[PDB]
Amino acid sequence: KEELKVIYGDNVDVKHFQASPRTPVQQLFDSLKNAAANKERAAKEAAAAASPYLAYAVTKKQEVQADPSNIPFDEVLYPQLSEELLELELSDIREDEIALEKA
Amino acid sequence: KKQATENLMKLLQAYKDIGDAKSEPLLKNHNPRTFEDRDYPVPDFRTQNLKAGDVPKFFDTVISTRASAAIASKDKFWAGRKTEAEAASAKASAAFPRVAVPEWKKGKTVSIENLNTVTDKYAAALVPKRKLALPVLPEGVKKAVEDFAASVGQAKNASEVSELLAKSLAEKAVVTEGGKVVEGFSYVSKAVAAKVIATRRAEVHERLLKLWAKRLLVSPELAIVPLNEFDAQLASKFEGISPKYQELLSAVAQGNK
Amino acid sequence: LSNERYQLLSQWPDFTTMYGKDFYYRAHPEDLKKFYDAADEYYKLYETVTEFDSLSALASQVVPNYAARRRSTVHPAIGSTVADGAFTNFLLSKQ
Repeated sequence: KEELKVIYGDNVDVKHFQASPRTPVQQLFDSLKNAAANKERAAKEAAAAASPYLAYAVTKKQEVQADPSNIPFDEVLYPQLSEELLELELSDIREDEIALEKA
Repeated sequence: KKQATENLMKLLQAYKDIGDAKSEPLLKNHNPRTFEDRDYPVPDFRTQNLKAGDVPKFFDTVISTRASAAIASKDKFWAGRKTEAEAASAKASAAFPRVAVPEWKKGKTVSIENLNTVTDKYAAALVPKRKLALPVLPEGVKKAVEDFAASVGQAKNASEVSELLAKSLAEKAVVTEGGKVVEGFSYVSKAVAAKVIATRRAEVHERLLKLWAKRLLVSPELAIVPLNEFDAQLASKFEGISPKYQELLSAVAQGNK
Repeated sequence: LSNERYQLLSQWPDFTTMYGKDFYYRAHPEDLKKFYDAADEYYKLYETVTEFDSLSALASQVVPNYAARRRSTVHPAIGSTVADGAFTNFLLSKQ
């Protein structure tokens, strides 16, 4: 909810994204619909920073953050860990199915 | 403190390259299910002389004892791995990069073209080591197709044509390790993984519904004993089962007349 | 002097090269919590060695004791060696 409330509002409807998480395409198209407001916020904050250092730091952070290729996807970064995190829940469901086939 | 940090980093590198020499999965050894003994002789509750309310405490004692044994087996594994990587963190390389801090000499002052490059070294660590090349559509290409859609008079669906092009590029977004494309790298996303979990979960839940459908079609009296209060009725011998629901189960079983 | 401490905080090995989940899950849980404590400690040391607005109030604790040592009843520049040499001249001359 804290990760999504900056995009989808305050009535973020967290159940819909818990059940069905966002595809990487929807992560792209949700990084692209606030990029104008993000760049205007970064310009209004780099103008009002107390240092040219801090102004360069906030414009560099927005330069490396607004790029949608820089979203860290754990499924791309660590494939084996993501499939093991899948099998951690598939194994619990398999234990329930083994109990139901024993019954 | 710097030596302790360097020792800890040599220890983490030792952990990684002796976890990759065995090539083992990452979550295999942090999961205490993998250290759980599945083939233990599984104590029979009927040979322990329980009273009525004493059977779920017996089940809780057996389950928690076996879980504590699994956790202790996990801990003994990690004590063995800790000594195995303490033996390899000693004979190491210890050529790590240093923390980028701005250049400040003794009498001199720092320049902003060095603070800015250490900020660039900080923001260069915010890119991921392997990323999807998600193609953002530039304005110069979405407009070069938007005026083309405006040439044939379909300019009101021209934004639709542009976003369909952007989505069609986004679905086949290829991965990028260091600028170069890892060809043939296949990944399974998080939405696809949760869809797989949802379908497998729904099929096991309908097997639960089918199980209880048979057991309540044949003997529908079972609905009067609630599921949380079921093995609170049990005992070791059948004559020790608590008679709270026994008479009602016998009288509901004879039907509606 | 803060420069000579900051020079040995410039020689600290980069621990943000080991923040990935490759090093998380291969590593012992206690050694990982120790590694995260070591990174937190470096951030504490680096936040406090670059607080340079505190040196101007640290210097005001060396000033009053030094100024009271110079505010001497004999001389501002007196020390033990000159006073010893004058004690030989006072003592080894007659009475």
